[PDB]
Amino acid sequence: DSCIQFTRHASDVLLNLNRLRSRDILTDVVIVVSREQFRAHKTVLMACSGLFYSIFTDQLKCNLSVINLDPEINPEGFCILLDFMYTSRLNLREGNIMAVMATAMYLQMEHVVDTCRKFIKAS
Amino acid sequence: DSCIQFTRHASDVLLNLNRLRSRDILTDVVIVVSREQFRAHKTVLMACSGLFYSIFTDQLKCNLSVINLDPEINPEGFCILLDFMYTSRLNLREGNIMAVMATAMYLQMEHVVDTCRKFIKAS
Amino acid sequence: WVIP
Amino acid sequence: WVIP
Ligand SMILES: CN(C)c1ncc(Cl)c(Nc2ccc3c(c2)CC(=O)N3)n1
Ligand SMILES: CN(C)c1ncc(Cl)c(Nc2ccc3c(c2)CC(=O)N3)n1
Ligand SMILES: [Cl-]
Ligand SMILES: [Cl-]
Repeated sequence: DSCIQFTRHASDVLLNLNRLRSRDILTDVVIVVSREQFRAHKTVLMACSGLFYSIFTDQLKCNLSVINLDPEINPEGFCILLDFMYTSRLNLREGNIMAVMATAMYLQMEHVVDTCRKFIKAS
Repeated sequence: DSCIQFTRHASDVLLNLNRLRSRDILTDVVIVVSREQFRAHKTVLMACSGLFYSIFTDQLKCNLSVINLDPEINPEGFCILLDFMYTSRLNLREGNIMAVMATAMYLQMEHVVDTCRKFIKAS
Repeated sequence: WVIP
Repeated sequence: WVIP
């Protein structure tokens, strides 16, 4: 086409979606990880995760307001990944990298799994 | 912080949100413009437009499944702007620039209004 | 704004 | 991936 493009548009959209999440505006699901609860937007979860994409395209699960993750999933690993989904920023540290990689493999977040594998190989 | 960042993350999120829109997955509102109907995600509309942001943060309007725009709004101008919201790409042409600018002013999309003003000043 |  |  003959379109023009606004370079910062996608980043600005994601920043506003994170602002809505922080104020709990139009969040439509709670993700339960052990005792911890995380409110989010189903569309953002689907856009970032192969697992959530499969869950919310399912004719029955698409209507659930609560999703319980596998008990092996670490709440901190999930929190770091949920923050990444809404910001593009990953808080990857020596103390959390194993929990982050395991959670990203479960959530099917291919790019996160790739950077975790590379950071582990380097050490 | 000590975060790492995935450059293409915001663009990839927006691409997936557009894929959901095209398949009509988890759309929660219909925007009525004259006779024309446009299905969308409230969160994406809010993230892109000062007008939708005001509408869906309103305790009563946040629950509406149908929003009717002012009858002066041109459906083609709206369609071009809705496509921009989900792609960062604006189909700005000599034949639509006046309708696009008027719709962007009404929707409160400051960056679109700015490029329309500059393109008009050049001609 | 750019030419994509 | 980059250092932001
Ligand atoms: C694959 N596809 C057509 C599609 N459409 C819409 C959405 Cl929201 C979506 N999201 C999704 C699927 C798989 C994966 C991801 C997002 C991230 C990932 O690493 N794998 N994937
Ligand atoms: C201003 N603010 C705190 C905020 N938080 C969340 C959202 Cl979704 C939002 N969106 C919004 C508001 C005003 C404008 C836009 C988006 C685009 C624009 O040109 N003006 N604005
Ligand atoms: Cl990823
Ligand atoms: Cl804009």
